[PDB]
Amino acid sequence: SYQVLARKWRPQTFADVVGQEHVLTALANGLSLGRIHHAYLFSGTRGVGKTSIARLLAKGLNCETGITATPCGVCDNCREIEQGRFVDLIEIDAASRTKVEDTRDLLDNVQYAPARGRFKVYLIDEVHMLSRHSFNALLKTLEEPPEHVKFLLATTDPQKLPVTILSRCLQFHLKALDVEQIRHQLEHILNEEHIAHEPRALQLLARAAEGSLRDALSLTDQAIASGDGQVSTQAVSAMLGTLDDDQALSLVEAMVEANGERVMALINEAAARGIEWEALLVEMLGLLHRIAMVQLSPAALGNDMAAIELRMRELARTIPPTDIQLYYQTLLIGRKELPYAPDRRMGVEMTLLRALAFHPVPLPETT
Amino acid sequence: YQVLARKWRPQTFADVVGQEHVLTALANGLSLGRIHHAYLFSGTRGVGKTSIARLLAKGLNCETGITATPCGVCDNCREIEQGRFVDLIEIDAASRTKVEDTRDLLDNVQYAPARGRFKVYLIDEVHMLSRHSFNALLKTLEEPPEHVKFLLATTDPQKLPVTILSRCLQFHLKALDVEQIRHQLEHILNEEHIAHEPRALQLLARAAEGSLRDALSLTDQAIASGDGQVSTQAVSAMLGTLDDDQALSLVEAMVEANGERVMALINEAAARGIEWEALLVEMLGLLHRIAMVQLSPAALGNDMAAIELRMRELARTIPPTDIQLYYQTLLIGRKELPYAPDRRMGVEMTLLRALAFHPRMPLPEPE
Amino acid sequence: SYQVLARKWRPQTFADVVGQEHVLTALANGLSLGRIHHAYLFSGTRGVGKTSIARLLAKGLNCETGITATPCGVCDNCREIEQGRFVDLIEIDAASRTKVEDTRDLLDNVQYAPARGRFKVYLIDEVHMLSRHSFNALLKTLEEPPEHVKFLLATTDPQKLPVTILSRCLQFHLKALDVEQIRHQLEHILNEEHIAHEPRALQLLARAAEGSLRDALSLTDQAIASGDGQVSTQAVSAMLGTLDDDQALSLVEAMVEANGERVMALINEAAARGIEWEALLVEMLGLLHRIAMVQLSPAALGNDMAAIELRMRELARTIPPTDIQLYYQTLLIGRKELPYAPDRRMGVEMTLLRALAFHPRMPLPEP
Amino acid sequence: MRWYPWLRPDFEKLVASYQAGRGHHALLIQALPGMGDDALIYALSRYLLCQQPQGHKSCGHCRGCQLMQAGTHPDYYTLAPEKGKNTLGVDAVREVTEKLNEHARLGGAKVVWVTDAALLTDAAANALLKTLEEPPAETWFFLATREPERLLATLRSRCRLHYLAPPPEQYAVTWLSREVTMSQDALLAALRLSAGSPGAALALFQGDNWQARETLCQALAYSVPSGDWYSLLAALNHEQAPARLHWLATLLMDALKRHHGAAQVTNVDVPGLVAELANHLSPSRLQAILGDVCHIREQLMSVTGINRELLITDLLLRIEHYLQPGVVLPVPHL
Amino acid sequence: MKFTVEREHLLKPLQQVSGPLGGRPTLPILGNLLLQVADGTLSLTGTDLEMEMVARVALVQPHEPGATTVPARKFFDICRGLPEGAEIAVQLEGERMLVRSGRSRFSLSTLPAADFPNLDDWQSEVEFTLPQATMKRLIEATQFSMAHQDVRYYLNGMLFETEGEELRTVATDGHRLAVCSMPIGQSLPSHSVIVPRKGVIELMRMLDGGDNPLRVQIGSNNIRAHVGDFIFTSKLVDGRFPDYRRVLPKNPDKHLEAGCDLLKQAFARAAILSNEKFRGVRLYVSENQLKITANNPEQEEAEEILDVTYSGAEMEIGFNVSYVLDVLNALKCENVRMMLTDSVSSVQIEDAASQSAAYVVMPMRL
DNA sequence: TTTTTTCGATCGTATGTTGTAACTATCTC
DNA sequence: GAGATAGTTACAACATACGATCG
Ligand SMILES: Nc1ncnc2c1ncn2[C@@H]1O[C@H](COP(=O)(O)OP(=O)(O)O)[C@@H](O)[C@H]1O
Ligand SMILES: Nc1ncnc2c1ncn2[C@@H]1O[C@H](COP(=O)(O)OP(=O)(O)O)[C@@H](O)[C@H]1O
Ligand SMILES: Nc1ncnc2c1ncn2[C@@H]1O[C@H](COP(=O)(O)OP(=O)(O)O)[C@@H](O)[C@H]1O
Ligand code: ALF
Ligand code: ALF
Ligand code: ALF
Ligand SMILES: [Mg+2]
Ligand SMILES: [Mg+2]
Ligand SMILES: [Mg+2]
Ligand SMILES: [Zn+2]
Ligand SMILES: [Zn+2]
Ligand SMILES: [Zn+2]
Ligand SMILES: [Zn+2]
Repeated sequence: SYQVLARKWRPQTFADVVGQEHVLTALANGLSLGRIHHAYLFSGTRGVGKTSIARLLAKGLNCETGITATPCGVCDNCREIEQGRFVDLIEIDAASRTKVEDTRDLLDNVQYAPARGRFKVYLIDEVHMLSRHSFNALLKTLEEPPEHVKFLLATTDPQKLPVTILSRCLQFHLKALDVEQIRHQLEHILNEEHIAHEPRALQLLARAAEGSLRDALSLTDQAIASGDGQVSTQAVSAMLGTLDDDQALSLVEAMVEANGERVMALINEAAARGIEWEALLVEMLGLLHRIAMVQLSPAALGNDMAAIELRMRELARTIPPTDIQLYYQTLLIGRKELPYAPDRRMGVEMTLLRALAFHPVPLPETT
Repeated sequence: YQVLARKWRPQTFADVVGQEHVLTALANGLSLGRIHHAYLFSGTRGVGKTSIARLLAKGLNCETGITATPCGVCDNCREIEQGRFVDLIEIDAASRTKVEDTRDLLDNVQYAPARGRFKVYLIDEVHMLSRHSFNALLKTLEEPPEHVKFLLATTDPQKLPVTILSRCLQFHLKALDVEQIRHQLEHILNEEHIAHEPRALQLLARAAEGSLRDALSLTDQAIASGDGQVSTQAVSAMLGTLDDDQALSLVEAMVEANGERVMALINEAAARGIEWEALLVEMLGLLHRIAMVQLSPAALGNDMAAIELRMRELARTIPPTDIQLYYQTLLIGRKELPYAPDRRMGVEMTLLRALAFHPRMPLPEPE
Repeated sequence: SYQVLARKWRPQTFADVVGQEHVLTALANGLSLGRIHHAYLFSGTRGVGKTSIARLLAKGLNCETGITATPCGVCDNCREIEQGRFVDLIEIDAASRTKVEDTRDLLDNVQYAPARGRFKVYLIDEVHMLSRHSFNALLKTLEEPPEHVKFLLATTDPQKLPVTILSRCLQFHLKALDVEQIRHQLEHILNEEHIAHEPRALQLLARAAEGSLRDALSLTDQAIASGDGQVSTQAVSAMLGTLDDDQALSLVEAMVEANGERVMALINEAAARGIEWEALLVEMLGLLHRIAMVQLSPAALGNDMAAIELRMRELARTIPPTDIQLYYQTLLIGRKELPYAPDRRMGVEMTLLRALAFHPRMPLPEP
Repeated sequence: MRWYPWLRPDFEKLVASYQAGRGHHALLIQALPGMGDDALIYALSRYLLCQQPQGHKSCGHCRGCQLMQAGTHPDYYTLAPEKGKNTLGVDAVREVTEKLNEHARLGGAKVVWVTDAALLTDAAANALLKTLEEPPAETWFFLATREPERLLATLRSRCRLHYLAPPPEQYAVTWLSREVTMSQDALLAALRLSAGSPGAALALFQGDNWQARETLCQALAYSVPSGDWYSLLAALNHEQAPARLHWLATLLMDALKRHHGAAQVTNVDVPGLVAELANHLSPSRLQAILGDVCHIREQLMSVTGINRELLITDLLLRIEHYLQPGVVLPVPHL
Repeated sequence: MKFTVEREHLLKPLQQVSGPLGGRPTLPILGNLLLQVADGTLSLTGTDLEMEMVARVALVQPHEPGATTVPARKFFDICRGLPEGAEIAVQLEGERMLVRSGRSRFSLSTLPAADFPNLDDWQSEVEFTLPQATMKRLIEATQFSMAHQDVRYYLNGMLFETEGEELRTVATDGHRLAVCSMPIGQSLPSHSVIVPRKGVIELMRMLDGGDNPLRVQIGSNNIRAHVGDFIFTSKLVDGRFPDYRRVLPKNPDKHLEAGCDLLKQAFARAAILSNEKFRGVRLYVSENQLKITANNPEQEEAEEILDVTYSGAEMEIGFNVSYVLDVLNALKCENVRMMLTDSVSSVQIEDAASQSAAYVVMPMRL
């Protein structure tokens, strides 16, 4: 049946994984040299492919041809693991199996030989959610398990794990994917899927992904669903609520000159237009950073801001650097606590007021 | 390929790194014949608690007699090395912590040892035992049979009741020194015929804190990443830590208030694609080291020798107040980094803030 | 060989037990005058002589000569009770057997007359671990005991027992053994054992005992093992330093007197032993708060902190309150900013340096 | 649970996706309270569970529709906090996850509805991750929240987000006038207090909350000239303390805006009170009081089991203390 | 509406209907049971949203057709309390139902029947009938290997496969496998399905050895079993099941033929000193020689020597005695044939007389 | 003349109630 | 003198109440 792009495009081979070059190289070298460890812990941010890497490693370990860094993907073991019904691969959702009894039952079955595979692989997802007793019970077996069992751990909060467990595992840190890599993957996926797209939309989606590929795929699917089956720049801009125009410049100028009425009128008009406040704050922070950097050196200004260059230069001539730092810090603080305010508009207004002080029926089936 | 940790477990009192006091005490006790019936071992993870416990158990049951220098070749020594001796009852308290298990264990302690002169119970992870289990052992610990000895190992002795602590001789193991870890790694690599460099060993010892098992795991990971060899570049890539030279140069540029040089070096680092958080942490560490050097000349170790003299120059010229101001500014910048629009923007703004409030050469004010 | 120093020197006569004069005198007078209660309950700390006194009372309550406070020690009953294999003396370890069935059987056993003794004494040890139904059965049996049955109870947490059971028995509470008595007992034991010793070593051992003779004997045995068949000041001092775990108070004392090298040495020593830095910081905060409250009122320091009463009282007497307040404030700031420090140890060292040789500048309301 | 007209367009989009089969298995709807997201979710689930739907409307006479009307459909698992509690436990989530393994009893699709994603504890949110990532075939999830930034990043990244935009202010005011009979200024004030979300203002009018607001306004008017804010305690100690603290914060913000000079304010029906508040207090003091009120409201809503009386008493005492001259005012910090 | 029936006939169908219902209904409707008087019969149905049990009893006495719901616990108490031979009359008076239990009149609440979630339209993917003996034999021989509670939810059930003209039952838990097969004399399409363990247990308890045949229907998402005048409906795991063919060892060469009774006695005697926690034993196989060894934590050893027909090379293999004993008990044959390849491979067990059923045990590597 | 507590998730011990299987004793072939 | 059926006892599984630790 139909499956979302996030799960349908899961990598199936070591050649379909973007980035993480050091981890893949280390795994390939270990498999080739025969130096196989019994405890691997993949740590990093979310949406980077810890589970996919673990599954690929398990598939490579239990391939019919042999222990290879390039799984065939066609033998019975590989396809069985892909379908998720492989007997010797025990996938344990640690977030729902935190009790000690489950772990004790698991560790009492480690002495039996594998059914059909050459190794018995335990893939524990989100191991950071287990209780202390579970970790202590694991410790002994994980220190020196039998020769036919391998442990694979995937987590996003390595701080939770006690130092005792970390001291007896091979840790692999996954980096956050860059904007270019995310854009390349997105365009490749869209071309394979026969979906029209434009470079600007892909650039915006990659920038908004914040280094997570799953987030990028989710945003792309949302745009496709709301974009009438087309990834258009206008549709993505509307969905993301990009400022586009020079509203942030006007707001920051009004704040700097300390004109309460002007800034309040601008905020009221923006609220009437219904824009995203987080985007506005990010744009203002970027403008402040650019102004400060230009004040450092006149040539630091980029070429993309020529249309609004002159005005910005005046700010760099009229505002001391300390005031710029104060405004940036206040805007950053306002951004930090925006969710906790009773209303987003109230939070923005409070932040701006703080900054201003700085101066010398067709009802289908529902009741 | 058996992992290095399991392969290189000590098999004699001459193969243990450090821990001179406990080894001397045990040797004297075994030689003089004054043998207790309850030993407790405490210390941080991976410092050789279970190893020395097993060595002591082997020494007690050696066929030649009770000596501090077991032969290591008789049948009892071989069986204990292979972990299948009948008179060495090893218990994983973390896995079996219920009171009924303790009752069953204690119900059959009167029987004489099968083959050895002593029946040694070695309990691991004692702190996981329940309160009832702790209480059930008091009488047996106080007055056990003449042919029974109890060996206990734990990481946090403060969790045990005071009553148990008063019944057994306590030995506390200390974290291993950097030089000892480096020497052990060098010896192991020489025995394994693996290429290595002094810088790589120094970095691994520094990153291992004080647990030798962590050092062995890091060495194995480096060997896997280095494709059969240990190289300084491979270790640096694995740890993801930039060389101290770049951070020291950046700090020196910041101190002298050279905005253009700082910006150029930041651009070069961005071209290198290093991590920003690591850069900030390294700068904070350098400032802390300078402050400690100001506190006392001996606060600086040989690990910084490559730059020591130059670093010392910064100690005799920067007033302490400036050092504190820079340290606090960088700490605040690192605190607010996650909410910044971009990591690069955050670091650049932090550096600009540091330059703006420079005590001696602040940026010019407008007119 | 040599048995165990603690187990070998268990007192066997009322003249050998040291201290606890009131309990011994009361028991002797009661036995001499024939005033014998139906149930006794001994309470106190660990290793004070509860079981020893209970066994002595049992021995003196069934001697062949008669009910006396000075048992002969030569008749059959005394010898058998010393060997722990007397027919009438039914000693039960309540900790190992807490279920209702065992207590039910033991209490049903009372219906039979004694075999070869005027009384059939039950010596229940660790009574606080019995089950609720076990307590009910014991109360039912103890409401109307026979004339030939006596109950002796030893416990360390009497508050766990129900009020009904407490009301039916006479409670004797034991006190700490004090330094002088412990020192004298150690001197006597070592003189009997023909082992060389020095007065300062014995004084240090007695001080470290902390009102527990069993702990003193265990430490003496460990020191003898470390000292190669003798007790010496240097060996005992080194042993205590290895076992010393009061780095917080030492750090506070060193900081308050404006010493830098001592603070660095203490920090290194603390780092040698596995310790959580935040735990140390909060311990120092608590110590400073306690010192301040003691300065406010001498009664603030309770009986719990008896070990370090003298040093804390001296610090409160000598240090002006303003310095204590400043140290508390700076350490609170250090604790607040610890998680963002480059390293836990470096953060702690920086906070210690700030508290040692720095002074923060308060905001000082300007308007 | 009433069907507001302004929900008609968005629905027309979502159902269309489910008509093509290219519907996301985890939809997260963002909307303010009183917008009617629950009605939209109910309509979508009802359409999904209908055996033989026609167009965008359920038939209303098949077995699925009959069971839905009876509210005893074997499918359609619902997760909500206990009656006496206000949070969703891990046990219910794990039970639903276990039950989802088996086949659908009626042979149709399985629908899971979360009443409010923000109420889930950490354990429940972590447990639901794997189930949301790879749900069985013909399984649909629906989550509702008012601030997706509060949810875990891992949980958020697994769901397709749809946002409901409140209608224009004029349209909302006209709808409220058609519904309830009140002065135009009162309607505008209620609408602005509800962040411009019609339906919430109607709920505010229906209850006695308007009388409580009037009492609070009178108490504040009496208290401001005297400088004895403690008297406000009687008007704030109630189970609905967060709403009254929000009203007080809105009044303070309006006073500060008037002090700075502005044409648009939230409290339109009490110009005299806001003018008096602005006249009798300095802008810095107003900012400090607003910050303290917001912080106390956040603490009250976040911490569980906190005693409101002591917190409000301490707040009022601090507010009175600040007005004294020569006192260090608080400053926001990271 | 109105109907009078003897207590004897009514009792026992009511017990079966109330069987699946538990103490906690969690919903007002699920607590009650649906009673429907139609034509000349009364149908009592009870469901818990997972399994449905319906019983039909023919009524000859005059009755009024209707369909309503009655609380299960109250009706069970009323029917149980009455003495022997009592005649029970029931009549729906408006909102309430009046039961003339002997000489005592009781009132029960009635809820609308349209709100009862019971299946109405059934579509069968396959359907057939077979004697109860075959089903009982298959379930008894395959259930003991079924898993109880494991992470792999697809292993917590039993696999029924209609292949060609025969029916096959497969069970496993990751440590041992049991396969049975039997012909039924009817051509069926290849179709595999998974039944949850609770449904299997309920079906097994349903059978009683009666001569009446059992009818089995399997739909897209449900399985229905009709026996006599009782119908039991359950749902399916729907999680895919691994193929048993790959689990079986390929080209086994070492063969041991032995007496079932002798092996059972030897294993039982050796298990006395076997470790209680693991229950592990060691087998040494040599020319016409089988040596069984068992050890205990306190160095208590037991040894047994058996003479068999073996011609392969010497071997040493560990095993779990409990699984072997269970397989031998379930086999119920005079001669036992064991096929093995090496010391680390799975071992197959069957009876030399016939190959209808097979079992596989994975060795305990130490 | 009284007055008096945060909540969720997890682990451990002891007792009482119900159901199923195996062993022993008694009756009839 | 042996086999089959019924009754009693023992073991395993499930439910309730109470106490303790960490976030
Ligand atoms: N390196 C990568 N290359 C391609 N796709 C990726 C990568 N990392 C993640 N993804 C996508 O993200 C989805 C979920 O990844 P997941 O296994 O959840 O990673 P994690 O366990 O780190 O969250 C996958 O379906 C996959 O398409
Ligand atoms: N004193 C030591 N000398 C040599 N190796 C050591 C020492 N202490 C620890 N190790 C190494 O640490 C690893 C694990 O030690 P382990 O037995 O787990 O100690 P612990 O029981 O304290 O965790 C071993 O592989 C061993 O080589
Ligand atoms: N008053 C005492 N005099 C001499 N030795 C004592 C005394 N009290 C305790 N001991 C020592 O303590 C041990 C007995 O412990 P005990 O105090 O009976 O345990 P508890 O009091 O905790 O029940 C003996 O080895 C004995 O030498
Ligand atoms: F599945 Al992830 F971070 F590992 F969302
Ligand atoms: F085995 Al350890 F500290 F990890 F003793
Ligand atoms: F012997 Al004790 F408490 F240590 F009774
Ligand atoms: Mg994952
Ligand atoms: Mg160990
Ligand atoms: Mg004692
Ligand atoms: Zn393959
Ligand atoms: Zn030897
Ligand atoms: Zn005597
Ligand atoms: Zn319908």
